[PDB]
Amino acid sequence: HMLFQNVSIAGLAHIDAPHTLTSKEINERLQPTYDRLGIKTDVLGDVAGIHARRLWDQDVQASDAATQAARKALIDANIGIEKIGLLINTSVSRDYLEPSTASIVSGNLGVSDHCMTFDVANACLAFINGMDIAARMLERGEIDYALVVDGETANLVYEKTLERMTSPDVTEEEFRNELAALTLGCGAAAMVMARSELVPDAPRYKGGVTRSATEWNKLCRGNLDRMVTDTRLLLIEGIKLAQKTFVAAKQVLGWAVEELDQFVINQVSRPHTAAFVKSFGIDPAKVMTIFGEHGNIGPASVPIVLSKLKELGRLKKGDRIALLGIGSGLNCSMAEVVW
Amino acid sequence: LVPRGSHMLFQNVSIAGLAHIDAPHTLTSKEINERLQPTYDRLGIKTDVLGDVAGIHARRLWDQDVQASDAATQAARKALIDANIGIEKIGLLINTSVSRDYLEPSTASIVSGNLGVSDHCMTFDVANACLAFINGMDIAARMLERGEIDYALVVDGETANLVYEKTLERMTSPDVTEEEFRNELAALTLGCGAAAMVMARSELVPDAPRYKGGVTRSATEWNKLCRGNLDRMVTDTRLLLIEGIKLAQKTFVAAKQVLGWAVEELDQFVINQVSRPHTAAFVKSFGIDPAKVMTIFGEHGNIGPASVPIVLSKLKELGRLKKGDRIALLGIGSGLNCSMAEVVW
Repeated sequence: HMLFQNVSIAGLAHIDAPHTLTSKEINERLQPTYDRLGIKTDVLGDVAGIHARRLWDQDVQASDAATQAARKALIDANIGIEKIGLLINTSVSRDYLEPSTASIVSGNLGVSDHCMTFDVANACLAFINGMDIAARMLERGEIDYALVVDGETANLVYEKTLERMTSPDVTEEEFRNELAALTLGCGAAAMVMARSELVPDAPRYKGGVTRSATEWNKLCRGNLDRMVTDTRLLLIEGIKLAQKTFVAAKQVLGWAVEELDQFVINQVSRPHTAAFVKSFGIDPAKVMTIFGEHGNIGPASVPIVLSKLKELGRLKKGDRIALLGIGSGLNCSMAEVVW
Repeated sequence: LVPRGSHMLFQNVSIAGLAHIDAPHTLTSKEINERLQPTYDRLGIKTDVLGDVAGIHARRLWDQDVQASDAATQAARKALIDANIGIEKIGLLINTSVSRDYLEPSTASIVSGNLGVSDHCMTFDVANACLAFINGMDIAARMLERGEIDYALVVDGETANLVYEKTLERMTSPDVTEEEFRNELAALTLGCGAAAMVMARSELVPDAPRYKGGVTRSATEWNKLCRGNLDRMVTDTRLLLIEGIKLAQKTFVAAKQVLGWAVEELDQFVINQVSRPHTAAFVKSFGIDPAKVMTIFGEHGNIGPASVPIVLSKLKELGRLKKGDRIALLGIGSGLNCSMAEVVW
């Protein structure tokens, strides 16, 4: 109905974590347990389509990775830290329960005393929610520039999920609900959003829609050491929810699939992506994918994909870009960017 | 005569419903002190640091199996009754608690699923230590003002059971050091509780309190002062006090400019509930009459972000609030962050 008209994307950056763990290396470590429990499918490589993921140096915290992404994004926007009025952290990974990881990143950067900070959590949709929050403050004139940051760390989840499941007493069906933890990846991203009158040639964020099906909130449940997931059910219901969200997006954004130049989606696995593409009848050329080599980087995967698109020169002035997230909740958000 | 700007204050946003839940089991500072007494003896501690210095006589706890979502959900049902609306009217639900069931999904999604929100309802969590309920209120108010929703729930359930249990064990260790004992003591001032607020477009609830918003300042160079995980909170209460008050004084200069505030013109100050020295420092630093600052930490401890709406609900329930009262909401949270916002009853 009334879209955002003066919110721009002034800067955008991602960080690839530096250590590679391949699914071949994981599978060798788990072969005993694959054997002594009779499993013959390579679930990571063949079903999920995840061949590697990246991990940080030890003791990199979420705040550290978010800080590194933030600095890059500020250089991409060509602004100093003193112009930032809002810093929102959207990661699943968090240094503490308190304070917010946002305050830590904000302190590492040296934001001013006018800078407002807080964290948003919402599984793989939180970056888009963070963008939407920021847009609302930009539009109203509360701030000129915002940082939305997201660092994800899966190092501990790998150490405990693995070392767990390689021990003498390891059972099953457990296995199928925990191997999903072995699809997770490390990475970070950041974006600088701004009032359009400050950065007139920049991409524009128009906003979007959200629909929910919170009857299914038990399906995917993650802490520091463990993620237990029902992958089948998440997929199917996720897609039904997305179809409903797409009817809303038609109503508020004038969306039809044939007019969108890119779909930037949260990156989960080959079956999640194929089912999305097949259901909606989307040309797969419009859907870049990174999970083969990075796994599932949660809410950072959206901006990481967009930033990769930008750095490869795939995005042209006037491109209509759909940002979308299907996340645990279940929740679905779809938003537009005009490049 | 001279037209001024709104200073970015919210327009046409109201408070339609408000409620709190008190946790059921009382844990007295007398009981805690009896358990800490051999450690006190060994460290030479001769004063009642909980009851006499902090001013906390008791706090409440839930049962061990109560999650943040369960408590929030009970507060939310009460707030919806107070607003006289069904869950179907809610277009936004924000959970603001420090305590959380999981890292994902959001605790707001659990609450929402418990209450049966519709498929139009947007949900997510906000985390910002003791300021987050106000941050949630602001976020919802921006949506309400813009006309995107009619009603929002801001909810907050706090559970301190685990922190109590594990702190008391570490604090009674024969090998605990003075510095660790001092660093962890503040965790024994925490309390359990929950709150929830229904916010609405003012045209739907014409006689309801109005929420104006206000101003925020930060000092994120002090982000190490109070750090907490699921079973441990470490706090430098001396610099939190000093640097908190310094941040508050700065935020209050901004409030004078945007809200027109003067201490003499506010009917109540609703502050996050920390301890007697923090409250005495705040009141003396600003010259506030103590009668206008209701305190619940004496019997409930520090309930984090829920403290602000719990105090507001308890003022409401006591009949301390009258139409036209100018209520200052002031939060100084770990970070450091400070917000000062106005409600006109």
